[PDB]
This record gives sequence, C-alpha cells and structure tokens, in this order.
Amino acid sequence: QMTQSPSSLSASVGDRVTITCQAHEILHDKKNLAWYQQKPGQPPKLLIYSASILESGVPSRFSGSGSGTDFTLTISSLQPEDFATYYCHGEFSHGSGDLNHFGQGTKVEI
Amino acid sequence: QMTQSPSSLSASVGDRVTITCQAHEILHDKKNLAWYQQKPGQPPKLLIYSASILESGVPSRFSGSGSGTDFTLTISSLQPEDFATYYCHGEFSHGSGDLNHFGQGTKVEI
Amino acid sequence: PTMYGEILSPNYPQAYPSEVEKSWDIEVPEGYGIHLYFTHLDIELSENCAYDSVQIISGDTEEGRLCGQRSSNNPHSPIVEEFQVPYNKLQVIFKSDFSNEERFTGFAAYYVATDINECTDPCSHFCNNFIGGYFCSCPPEYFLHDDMKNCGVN
Amino acid sequence: PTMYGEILSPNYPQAYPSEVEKSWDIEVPEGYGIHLYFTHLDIELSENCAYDSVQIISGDTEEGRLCGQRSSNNPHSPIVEEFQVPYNKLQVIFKSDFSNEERFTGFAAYYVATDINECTDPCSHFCNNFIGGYFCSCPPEYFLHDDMKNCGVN
Amino acid sequence: VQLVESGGGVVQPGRSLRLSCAASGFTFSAYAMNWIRQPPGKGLEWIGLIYGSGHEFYASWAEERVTISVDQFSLKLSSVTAADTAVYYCARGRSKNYNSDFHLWGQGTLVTV
Amino acid sequence: VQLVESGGGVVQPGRSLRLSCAASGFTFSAYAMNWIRQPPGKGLEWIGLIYGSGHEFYASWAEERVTISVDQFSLKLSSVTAADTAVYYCARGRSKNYNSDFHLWGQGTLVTV
Ligand SMILES: [Ca+2]
Ligand SMILES: [Ca+2]
Ligand SMILES: [Ca+2]
Ligand SMILES: [Ca+2]
Repeated sequence: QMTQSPSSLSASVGDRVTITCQAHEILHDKKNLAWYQQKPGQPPKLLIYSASILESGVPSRFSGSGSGTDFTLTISSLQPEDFATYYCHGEFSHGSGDLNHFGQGTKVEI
Repeated sequence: QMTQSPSSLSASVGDRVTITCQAHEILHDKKNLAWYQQKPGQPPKLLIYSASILESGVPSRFSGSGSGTDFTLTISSLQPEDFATYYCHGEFSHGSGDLNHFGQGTKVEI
Repeated sequence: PTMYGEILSPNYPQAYPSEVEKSWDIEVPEGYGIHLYFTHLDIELSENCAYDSVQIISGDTEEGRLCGQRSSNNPHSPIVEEFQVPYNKLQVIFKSDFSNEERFTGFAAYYVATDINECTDPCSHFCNNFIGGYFCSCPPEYFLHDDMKNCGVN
Repeated sequence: PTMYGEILSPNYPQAYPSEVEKSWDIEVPEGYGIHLYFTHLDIELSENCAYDSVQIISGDTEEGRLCGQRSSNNPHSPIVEEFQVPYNKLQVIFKSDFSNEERFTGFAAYYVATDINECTDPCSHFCNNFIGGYFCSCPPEYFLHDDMKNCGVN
Repeated sequence: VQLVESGGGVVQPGRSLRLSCAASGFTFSAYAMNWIRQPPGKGLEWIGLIYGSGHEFYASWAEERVTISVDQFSLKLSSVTAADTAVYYCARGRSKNYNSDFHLWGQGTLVTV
Repeated sequence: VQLVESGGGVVQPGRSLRLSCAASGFTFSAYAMNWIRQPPGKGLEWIGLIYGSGHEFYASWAEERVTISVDQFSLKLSSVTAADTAVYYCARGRSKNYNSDFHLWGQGTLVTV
C-alpha cells in the first residue's frame, strides 16, 4: 500500500538525510502523510503531518516535501538525538484498501 | 438473608408439599418473593411471583402465600413432573444488604 | 399542544374515590413523540386489572394497563413504569370500581415531548435532524429541488 | 432565535472573493445549546490561520478558528469539524485576504439548537428535563413551595 | 424473547473470566438485567444487576471483584479461583427499575477452573 | 490528555486476547480512536479504528478476528498465534471523522504468546 525507502541509512553527525515514501494510491485530501520518530522502548513521536507541517516542539532541521503519491522527509543536519527509526504513515480514502497504513521503517545509525 | 426450609423433602405422588422461606427483613414492596422450579441440566423456571401470583402456564396445584417475613409455597397434589428442586427468591430494598437473594433450595424426591 | 405535563389520580395523594371514570388526552406538537412515566402506583390489584386500572391508549390500540402497588428499587430513579410512543397523541383512562376499602392512593405520572430522529427512524443525500423536524442537504455540486427531498446537478 | 440554520461562504460553492470580512450571528431560544458542524472546508492554509480563516466566537471567547482543506474519511458522516456550546448565542466570522489565487471554495456549515439537560448539568428531590426547560417534582405528601424548587411537608 | 450466553470454558486459576450474553427480541435498556451463577451441585447465587437506567449493583461477595457491562450483557470476574467454576446464567427482570422475579432466563455456560 | 493501556501478559495459543485503554483529559467520542501494534523488532502495523460518531473499521488482515469497542477503548483478538506477540498501542486522531496523524499515543502493552 505504501513503501518506504531505504530500509536503513548510515550517516555522520551534520549531514543531510532523505527518506522517501511512495503510496500506491492517492492519499486522503491528497496530503495526509505523517512522519514519526521512534526510539527503543518508547512509543512513536509525531514529527510531521500533512506532509509539510512540523508539529510543535519539533526542531527546524526536519522538513517535509509532498506530491500526489511521493513524499520525502529531510533532515538538513544530523544530531546525536536524530538517530532513531522513522516511519511514514498514510491515510487513504474509503474503498482504497485500508484506511491507515505505516511504512516499513528506516533505522538511522552513525 | 434468605432461609429456606426444609433442605429436602420426600413424599409420594398425590400428597401436599409445604416449603417455607424466611427473609429476616421486609421485602421490596413487602411481597417481592418468587418461587422457581429447576430440573437437572436446565435453567430455573418461574412458578410464582409477588408471593401469590401464578405465572402463565403453571398448573393450579402450585400455590403461594405469606406475610412480610414468612412465605410459603404449597403443592396440593404431587405429580411425576413435580419432583425437582425449588427456590425462593427475594428482592430487598436498597440499603439493606443485597438487592436479590436466593434460598438454599429444596429437592423433592419420591 | 404541550411540551410536558402531569397526570394525577383523583384525590391524589390521598385515596381515590370509588366508581370513578376519568380520562386525560395528551397532545404534543408535530415532530415529537411522547415519553410518559409513572412515579407513583398504588392501585387495587386484580387479574388482568379488571377492577381498578390505568389504561394507556394510542390510536385504536392499548399501549398499557396498570394496576397493583409497585415502586422503584433504583435509588437513582423514581420511575416505576414508562411508555415511549412515536405519536403526538395519547390517552390515559383511570377506572375505579365500587369499593376502595383498603385506601389505595392512585397514581402519579408525568409526560414530556421527545424529538423524533427522522434520519435514524427521507433525503436523497444528507438528512440533518433538529428538534421538531429535519432538513435535507447536498454535496457542494448538487442543489435542492422544489420538493426539498432530492438533489441534482445544475 | 431559530431552531436550525445554515452558514455558507461568500460566492459558495464557487471561489470566495478576496479582501472579504463577513459575520453571522447564531441565536437559539433559551434552554438550548448550539451544535455547529462544518460539512465543507476549502480555505487557503496558513500558520495559525493568519490570512484566510473562519472564527467561531462565543461571548468574546474564541471557540475555534479553521483554515485549510479537509474532508471526512467517514462514509456515514460528512462532518469535518464541529462545535457544541451550551450557550444560545454564537458568532461566525469569515476573513479572506488580498489574493485568492488558487480558487478555494470556502466553507459550508450547519447549526441546530440542542436541548440542555438541566438535571444532568436544581431541585430538592426530583428534576424532570424537557425540551427547552425542566421542572421539579417530589414524592407524595411533599408539596412544592412558591419558588418551584423546594418541596416540604404540609 | 430469548437470551444466549457464551464464553464458557476452562480457565487457569488466577486468570480472567469473561462471559457474554446476547438478547433476542428485546432491548437491554428497558429491563433490569442480572447475572446469576450456580456451582455444580449447589444452589443459585445472585451475582449482580444493572438497571435499565444503567446503574450497576453487586452482591457483597463480589462488589470488589466483578464488573458487569451492557452494550450485549457481559460479566467480568477476576482472580478466578477453583470456587468460581459454575454454570453462569443471565436473567431479566420484570421492569426497568426493579426485578420482582426472573421470568426470562438464559441457558447457562459452564465454566471450569 | 493521556492514554494508558492494560491487559498485557502471557496468553496460551488459541486463547483470546483482550486489551484496554483509558483516557484522561478528553472523551473518546470526539476523536477517531485507533489500535496499532508492533511485533518485537518489526515495524508499526495499524489494526483498526472507530470514528467519533462510532464506526469500526479494520485492516484486511484483521477484519474477521478483531473487534474494537468503545465505552474506555478495548481491543479483542480471536484465536491467538505466536505472531500475535507484540507491543500494542492506542492512538488518537486529529479530528472526529479522520485521523491525518497520531499525535497522542499510549505507552504500549507487551503481549506474549
Ligand atoms: Ca376498588
Ligand atoms: Ca426531528
Ligand atoms: Ca487568500
Ligand atoms: Ca432542558
């Protein structure tokens, strides 16, 4: 229903990270894609919603880019607190399979 | 709350059976006592309610009586289908223990 | 029509008189049902309530017939019996026979007008319920016709 | 005071004009709240709705402020956003700034009067709610005083 | 009218007991609704009720261990002991705010521990 | 606003699984309410939702053997295999009839089989 690339990514502190999510169908309201960050032993934390809107308290290095079916999460500068697993989440209109779906995930390590 | 006497009773077909129940308090509406008949493997069947009113379909040999504390079930003629276990059930006004309470039971055998 | 009311037996809350036949007509406005609930019941008990009774009657139908002495065992509610009809008209008939030696004190009941949910219980696209009626609405492309029931494009 | 109504964006269902300030005052009778629900929302999105917005205000307190494009994913309910206030007065203010280049089509909302449950949300013994008010009742031999609130023994 | 129960089986001691009952021909919001149980070879034992208005009341032996819910009519009993094995019945009262008798019973689900 | 889940533990295979969640700060009837799960070492997997008006929708893998109910917010899973071992989360959507994101998550109950 939606595929997230890559499965993993290794980068040093201070470089740019790009994570792509491709949905097979058009999202509900065309942009209902959220980005979450999860750490071991913790629930996921919402970083981005509506494919471009940062949630309150999220640093400005995180950024979202949106299209009809292809979306991108960008980290403009890595930080020690940015190494976690990242998830895209899509909401789909009724009759298009499941209402909500999560991407596979992308673990970031130094 | 409810004391049913006797615990058991043996009689032949065609005799009179008397089963007493004592509530030790005043029942809700002074008369909320029901009599049930149960056979093995089956749920109980309501015979009498309001301490005197026979339920529809119950033979006329079954009879009920009693004042605020002492109540009586009477079978004026035993029948082969009258050998079962019998229960008194009392409803009590709120604030005086449990709302509903069953008697111990009385098994009737030939 | 009326939004709420009360029905009490004759001589309430004292004992009702004997050989008494009384009637009450409940009317609420259109678009409303009736919820009639009894908070007091103290009437001579008989088989099929054939001596003293309260009859709750709809159009050519008997919603209920009450007799005997009952009260609620719920501490949070005084309602003994209740009826909910999706009509704006109801009748209550109290009947008492020759003898009231035991001094039963009759009944106390109250009724209110309830709202009919016409959408749950009429529109091509969208039904919006409101107290006393309903209206029909359409997606941004369609317009309502003159019958106020069906929607179509322009 | 009405029991229901509709509020549409200027030029609805087409694109709303630019540099527009419109207001609507919702009034329902006393004893009623207001349930205002939007079935259409297509407005220029901005941070904190600083350019184009719909403000829902009750008694100089902002109940809500909406912008952006949204619709329901519920097949049954078309409601995008909704507000339920216990007051009988509301205000809706639509603001559109200098340029509506993308041709957003505004909003469509509906409101109905809801009943206030004065007993759940006033009587010594028994509170009976009805559409548009309430009354007080008490067990037999308890008479209501002149304030219609307190009952006592005769 | 009819009542059918389900959820009867074998449960390890200390674990959870959940039973459910479905009506047929009437709504659960108009009558007082009761859970009763009967240990094998023993008499009937009233567990609890919820009135039509929606107020739940319990027996003294179960006021801290039992929660009774309406939706469906479900009974939830914790810390299940070898004394909790019984045929569990669902019953319906005569009116909304009182019982006065149980005329409509279920069929009874046997629960073993 | 806060969500807390309960019901985690060890369940023998084949036996049913029941999980509960309680809110504090909001009512469950104004937001779309979601059950999600995560197997140990695997990614997030959406189970189902109930909308604010009240409408249960499920994932394809869970349409038949899952029931999600509101009252609390409870999830009931039928015959349970070793693949059902997971940390179960409750989540809340942005509005009544859509999600668009999950900003308020629970804490997650680990369920072992
Ligand atoms: Ca008389
Ligand atoms: Ca209506
Ligand atoms: Ca503009
Ligand atoms: Ca009112």
